[PDB]
Amino acid sequence: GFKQDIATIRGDLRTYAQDIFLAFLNKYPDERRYFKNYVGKSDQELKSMAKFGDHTEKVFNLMMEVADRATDCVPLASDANTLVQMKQHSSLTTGNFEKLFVALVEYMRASGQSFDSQSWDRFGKNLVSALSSAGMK
Amino acid sequence: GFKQDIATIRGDLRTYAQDIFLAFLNKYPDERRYFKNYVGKSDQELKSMAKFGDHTEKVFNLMMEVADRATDCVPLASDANTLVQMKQHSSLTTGNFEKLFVALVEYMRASGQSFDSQSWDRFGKNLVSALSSAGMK
Ligand code: HEM
Ligand code: HEM
Ligand SMILES: Oc1ccc(I)cc1
Ligand SMILES: Oc1ccc(I)cc1
Repeated sequence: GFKQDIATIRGDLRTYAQDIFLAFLNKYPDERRYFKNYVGKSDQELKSMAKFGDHTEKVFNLMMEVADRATDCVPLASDANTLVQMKQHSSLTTGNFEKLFVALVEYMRASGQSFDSQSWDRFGKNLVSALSSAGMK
Repeated sequence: GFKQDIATIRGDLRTYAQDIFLAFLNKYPDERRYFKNYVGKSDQELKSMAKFGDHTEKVFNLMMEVADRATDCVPLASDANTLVQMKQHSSLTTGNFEKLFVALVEYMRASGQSFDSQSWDRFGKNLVSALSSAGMK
């Protein structure tokens, strides 16, 4: 289930993080406008950029912590507040997060691993609801 | 064949019981709802809970007794009845049992080991038939 999925991702985090983030960017190419220097590059080009791996790993490090601190796929209010208040997230709306979790869930469903994709969908929705409660537009 | 598979499983009953049960919960995550104590725990956390190892082994011990008492993968009517009348199974249907056997068969096929998976599938089918006759919804 969900808790074991956290351990699974953590066991091979950089690989999962890059693959999920690439799934997100490829499904939603216009989301690249939030990032510098990602446009005009193939998956393999991005994976060789030193910033790409390091930053995607940091995102998913924190995403896994938020998932881990959750109860029944409900994140902590303080974790949601952190995500809203981060300067790097100042221009974002909940829709950006919805798209990320659509891509993540689709990746899990298409994978050869036994992810509890429904729980990740629930977590994504609960996170969006928490982001809204915390004041994200 | 089937008789040897019983010997293989019995030889390391705790490991097989835990592995097959987790394969079941992973393939059918909604089934975890029946095990309120296992909700939101990692596989490793589960393995450290006395009742997880104890009760899972006891489940598979009984499964092996039913298996061994069968003739050509046809279980005894009395064994089917035991499973239906158990208080712990009061809210279950034959669908819960088919799911378990689907996961068990997939586990066997995915292992490198020479399980008689076809026989286990047939045993599952025959047991489900016997459960319905014994009154299971
Ligand atoms: C639960 C989901 C998310 C988590 C846990 C998260 C977390 C983080 C973290 C920890 C960083 C710092 C990375 C670093 O400095 O190396 C970061 C940066 C950033 N994030 Fe988020 N983030 C999430 C979702 C999103 C989404 C959906 C977007 C936009 C579609 C986004 C846009 C950005 C941007 C533009 C930066 C700074 C630029 C960059 O790192 O390349 N984040 N995020
Ligand atoms: C042939 C298949 C099965 C056998 C032989 C079997 C046998 C057993 C046994 C011996 C116990 C008592 C364990 C103990 O208290 O130590 C038990 C309990 C229980 N079983 Fe079944 N079972 C089977 C299938 C299922 C299925 C498919 C479900 C539903 C997903 C289920 C749900 C439960 C629950 C909720 C308990 C109570 C918790 C526990 O004491 O383990 N069982 N079963
Ligand atoms: O650097 C990154 C990578 C992925 C995400 I989602 C946000 C920022
Ligand atoms: O305690 C348990 C474990 C596995 C099963 I299947 C039923 C009850």
